Amino acid sequence: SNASAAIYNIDTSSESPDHYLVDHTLDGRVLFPATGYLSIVWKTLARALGLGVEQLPVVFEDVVLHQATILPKTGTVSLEVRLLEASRAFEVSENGNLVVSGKVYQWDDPDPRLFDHPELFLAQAEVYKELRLRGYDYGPHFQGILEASLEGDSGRLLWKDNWVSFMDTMLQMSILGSAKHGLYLPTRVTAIHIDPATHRQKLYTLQDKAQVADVVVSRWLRVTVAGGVHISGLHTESAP
Repeated sequence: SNASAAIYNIDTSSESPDHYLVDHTLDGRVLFPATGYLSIVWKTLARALGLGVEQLPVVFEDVVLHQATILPKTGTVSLEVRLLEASRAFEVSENGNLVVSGKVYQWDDPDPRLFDHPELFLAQAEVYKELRLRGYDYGPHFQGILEASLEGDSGRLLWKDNWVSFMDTMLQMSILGSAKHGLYLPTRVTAIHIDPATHRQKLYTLQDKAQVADVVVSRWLRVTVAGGVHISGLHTESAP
């Protein structure tokens, strides 16, 4: 089988292009987001195919997050992505330790219907007050929920050409309508489908020139859907 690999050096200090990750700090620890792993794996697959990420509709299956990755406040940590073609597998490691595994492959015939649904709101500040009370201290670059219903099953997400923070605000919504008390971190995701062509068509502009997308959470189907992203079967565990 063919194999491919790429190494991403993550620096969060004040002059780094990845300084925005300091706004993903949970109970005082800077944690690399689960959706940051999705992003670097997707980039590695595009790089292996000679495509841009926006040209690559993609499926993830059976994503398992084996441990959290703390980020350093100075210097760098290096995350390595390896892909194996025949099995469609990927692995992410850090200093030889396995961090994430699963399957990833191009979505050969995307179905735009996956991103549609049949057809009392909290403002942004109250949303992040609610998340703060539940234990999540997101800073401004991760405050992408612009409004959400009191039940947490619909809302609007900001789009800033950043797939990491956009998909993280989809996980934030799922947490919003939860009966769980306290801080919970992802441990696995059954499937993720991304179609950038649909994403571009789902975006719309508010009066303030902000590009946004509608988000819904289905308790019945165990899915969260926004723009061109469909997340199925999220599971989480308690953290201190």
